[PDB]
Amino acid sequence: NAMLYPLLTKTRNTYDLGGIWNFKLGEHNPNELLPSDEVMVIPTSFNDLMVSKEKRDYIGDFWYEKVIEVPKVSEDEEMVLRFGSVTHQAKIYVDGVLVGEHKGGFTPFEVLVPECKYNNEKIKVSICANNVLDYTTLPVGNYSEIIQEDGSIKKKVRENFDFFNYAGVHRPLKLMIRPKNHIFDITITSRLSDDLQSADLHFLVETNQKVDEVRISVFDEDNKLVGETKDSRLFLSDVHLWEVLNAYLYTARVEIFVDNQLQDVYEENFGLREIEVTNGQFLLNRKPIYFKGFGKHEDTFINGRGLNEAANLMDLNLLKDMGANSFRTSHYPYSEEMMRLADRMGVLVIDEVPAVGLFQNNGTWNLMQTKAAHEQAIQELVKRDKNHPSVVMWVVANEPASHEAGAHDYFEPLVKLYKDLDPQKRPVTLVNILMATPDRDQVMDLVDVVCLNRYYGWYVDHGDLTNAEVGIRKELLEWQDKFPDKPIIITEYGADTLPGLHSTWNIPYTEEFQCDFYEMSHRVFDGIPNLVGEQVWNFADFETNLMILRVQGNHKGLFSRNRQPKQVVKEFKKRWMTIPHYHNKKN
Amino acid sequence: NAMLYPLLTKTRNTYDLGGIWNFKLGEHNPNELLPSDEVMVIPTSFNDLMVSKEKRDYIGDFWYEKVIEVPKVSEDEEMVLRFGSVTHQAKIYVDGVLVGEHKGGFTPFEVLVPECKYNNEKIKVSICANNVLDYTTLPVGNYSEIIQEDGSIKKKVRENFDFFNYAGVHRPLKLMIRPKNHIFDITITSRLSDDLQSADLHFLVETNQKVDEVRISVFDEDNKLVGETKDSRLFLSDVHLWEVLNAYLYTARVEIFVDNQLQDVYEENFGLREIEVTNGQFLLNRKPIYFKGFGKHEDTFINGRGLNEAANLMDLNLLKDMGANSFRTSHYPYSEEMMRLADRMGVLVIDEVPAVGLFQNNGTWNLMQTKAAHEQAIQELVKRDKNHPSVVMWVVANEPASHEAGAHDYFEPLVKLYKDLDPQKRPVTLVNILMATPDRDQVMDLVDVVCLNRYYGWYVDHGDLTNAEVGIRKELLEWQDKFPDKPIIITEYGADTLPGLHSTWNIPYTEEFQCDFYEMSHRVFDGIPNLVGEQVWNFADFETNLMILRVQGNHKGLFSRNRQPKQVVKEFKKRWMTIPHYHNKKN
Ligand SMILES: [Mg+2]
Ligand SMILES: [Mg+2]
Ligand SMILES: [Mg+2]
Ligand SMILES: [Mg+2]
Repeated sequence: NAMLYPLLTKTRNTYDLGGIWNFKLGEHNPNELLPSDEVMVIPTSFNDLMVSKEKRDYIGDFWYEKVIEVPKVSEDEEMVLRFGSVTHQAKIYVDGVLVGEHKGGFTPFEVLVPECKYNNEKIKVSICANNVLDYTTLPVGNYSEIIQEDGSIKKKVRENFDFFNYAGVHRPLKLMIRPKNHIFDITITSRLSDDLQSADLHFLVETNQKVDEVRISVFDEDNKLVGETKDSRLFLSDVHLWEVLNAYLYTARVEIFVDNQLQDVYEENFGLREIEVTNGQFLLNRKPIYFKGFGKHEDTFINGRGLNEAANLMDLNLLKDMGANSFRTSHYPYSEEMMRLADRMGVLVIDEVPAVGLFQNNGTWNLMQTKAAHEQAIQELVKRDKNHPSVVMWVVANEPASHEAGAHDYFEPLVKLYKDLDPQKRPVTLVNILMATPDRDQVMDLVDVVCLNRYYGWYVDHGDLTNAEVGIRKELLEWQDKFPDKPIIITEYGADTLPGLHSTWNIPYTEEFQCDFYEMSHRVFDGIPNLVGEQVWNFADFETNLMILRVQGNHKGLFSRNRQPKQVVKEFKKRWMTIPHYHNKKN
Repeated sequence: NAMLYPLLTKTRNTYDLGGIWNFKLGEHNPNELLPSDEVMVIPTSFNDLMVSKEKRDYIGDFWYEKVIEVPKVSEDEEMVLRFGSVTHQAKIYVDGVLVGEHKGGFTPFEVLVPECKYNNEKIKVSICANNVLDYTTLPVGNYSEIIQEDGSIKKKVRENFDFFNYAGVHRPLKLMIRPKNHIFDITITSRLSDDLQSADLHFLVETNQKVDEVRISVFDEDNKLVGETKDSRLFLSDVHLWEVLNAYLYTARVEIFVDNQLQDVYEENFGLREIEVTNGQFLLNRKPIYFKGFGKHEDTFINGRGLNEAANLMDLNLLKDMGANSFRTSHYPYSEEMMRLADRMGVLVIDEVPAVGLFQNNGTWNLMQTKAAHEQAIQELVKRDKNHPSVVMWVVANEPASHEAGAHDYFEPLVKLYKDLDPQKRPVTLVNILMATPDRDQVMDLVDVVCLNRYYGWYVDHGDLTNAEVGIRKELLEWQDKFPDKPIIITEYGADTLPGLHSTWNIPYTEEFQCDFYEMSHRVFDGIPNLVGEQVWNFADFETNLMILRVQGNHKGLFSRNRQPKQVVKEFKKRWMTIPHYHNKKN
């Protein structure tokens, strides 16, 4: 498939197809030439590039089209289109001919270009993207159609989630020339010695056709050979562990040979680190970890949900400076670029599928037709990210109706799928909503870590921190009592805060209240032995749809959308730099 | 004169003439009836009540007029109009007849209503206010006239000071019925015993005609008689001192008798407290005091420079809560209501005449014709405020050209005037500008306390706190060395800060930089033994005129103009509540 990150090797010619494409919101015949009347950038969200609300709110098919000159392709090579993602659905066309299709707006997929065109001068690539969401998609949307009484159908998507339905081609599109017989997947696992000084490496290299020899060379951060094998197994000594905010990455250069000549070559990075959840603790390299960080969003001005590597590094640098150590890919898999960056910077990542909105506005599980999309999402995510040492936990869903009948039957095989697919068998969790109190919830028994989204003082007991403190402490103790050996992580807690709003009277929406809210929250958290992590909502302000509770988007960010700090940022840096990354609160 | 605060006694009927007056910007004949086409409130600034810039920027004569019904006036009584102030100049008319005049917009004055009208049904009061400032007025303005080539003269005042030229009747106007033979002044002094348990009280009661007996009764805060005398002197035991943020006020009920019957009665409050400047220290009740507080302004939205008692109490409550203890009446005498409030709340007050702008945009002292206005300002201020225990120091000028030739000759008799008029002989100071470095300044030898307005890091070394810290420390040590026994007080230091502006890179105008600026400043201040006080500029944002350095007024306030706090307020409360009111930094 297309799990492997696009690389430039001697056997793989990878070209970027980013830039300006002919664009159109509406119907189009791919047998016809899309004019240049409207253009659009790849990669980016198209929404904030539209000046009018009408075109910004567009729902349905929208087209990208461009004539691309064909490079040299040899006899033993094939040519594929590798999409980082297309949001949400896509049909791919080459010279008007349907050639590929994908559903899900946050996972990569590749599409084969017909071999009969490899000697043509040019090919026309048409991308039929679609941003419709319903009860069969992840994330879940409320779809509806209304006739404008002009004879036309106007589509509308009422989001079942708290973020703007940004759409377009958000991630790099690559034109890849690769051998027909190539490496399509590489799985790297390791068993650390008792003294943590040695490691037993296992490699699973998958090819689409037979090969005579699989040679694997391992290089350290000084690019020095530390091991080589033809048997896909290798013992290492004097190893250097991948540590929190102190990353060490090895490189596995995988070469396949046929008839004593190079067939294909690929390089996959990996890190040596151990993960275990036991006795109400989260262990990294056999030491108790305290999560400090953020729930994030792929969201910036202009680009919307589009990839911005500079934004990734800026955010992660701010994360490091504050004394934080982790973040969650809420509420969808982020770019591969972000994951690889997290690997390099030693940042812990809670990896998450777009399973948000599984909640009817009871009887949620008699209406959700998301099973197929949910299974694919888990399969794609694990296959894409399993080699990332930064990935330390999987999320099966964010705030589903886990208190309703049918919830357990829905999630039991999905939790199992994570365990079966992941070669590291990392802990999986479910991000719990406030309606599902310990007594009502019927799904948390399936997961390894209890993740809670709680807003005592904002949603419940609004502006009443006194009564809020009692409520949050009361429920946290209930969770600890119901699951005595499961670690607890707060994955969302915050208060909307507009920059410039001030008061001496602890007023919600002001910068002072955000400080007060978090100060109260932390006082409670520190008294719960099983609470091993705190991730705020959100890192930065982000765009949402139109509703009365949203004051031009979500303002629960510690930073503004332009990455400028709010008053509370200074307070978090004090706390997070006092609490070490390795912090045992069992003592 | 009109030094005594208007009171309601059995011999004094005091009526408030506040409310709606017929108003007109421009020429008017007081022999004629001003129509009600335009109206204006007393008391308030008229400026922000004008919707257009033209009328708001008006310079010249503007009129208030109202027909007022005459109350009962007996044979031995007279009727006067008592203005808290009129800004800046005023001519008062009764039935079209000129009857009083005053120059100076921040001091009280009374005007006698002609006795031939006491039996009339009504009288017409006309107030010809004027807001022109020049080189003969305090504060100093740059006056100019330009012909609009329509045949008319347009006047313009270019302020020589950093605050908006708000004008109008800013303070209560009273209609006072009093005996012809009345008490027109009361001076209260006291000598504290060596054990601070007793006090020798001296009273100087002034009447305009002869009286047979002056009886003075003294009551404590429980309204209990603690002493009485006919000889204007009284010894007190078990006295209760007036303390910083712990005020104790006594009341002197003064009665004058003629032929064994009551002629007039008035009550004047006073406090028992001792002040002395010696050995680089400011002593209150013989203990080293550390000033913590603000340079302020009589400034609020809507009312402008108009009296707002609620605003006074709100500000003083904020002052008390932060751990502060003092403020300065920059740059003009404030309302009597504010002074009396400060007496009640135990807040230290640095009292200041409108001597701001004595600086040519060298040769300042060959152009300033302010001597007469300056002498009157000192006379009026001392006579009005000498009995206030809150008043602990006088200011002779704010940022004058004290480095130019002629400065010493100008200020020497003015400093002397303070010492001669004030029965308590309180310390007097001069607020020094940054251009007048210790080597250049030729006036600070005259004063008892060195007051400095310094902006290292904002005006000099803008956004360079590193080089700013060196500069401020260097000069402060020079001042301490040039005047080894004079206490130093920072009367202005701050940075413009717009609410909502944020950055991680110590950027000027942001809320973070304001914190950084003050943090650096305090580090320096704490290393200077002779520095006995810190007063920030400003307490709150305030209105100024139009110039490129002013982003809609002055934003150096710790609070916004609506009295909402900025980020730095929290930092000041921490520091000011750690440093006691009585704090000796000689140790
Ligand atoms: Mg909460
Ligand atoms: Mg703790
Ligand atoms: Mg300074
Ligand atoms: Mg100190």
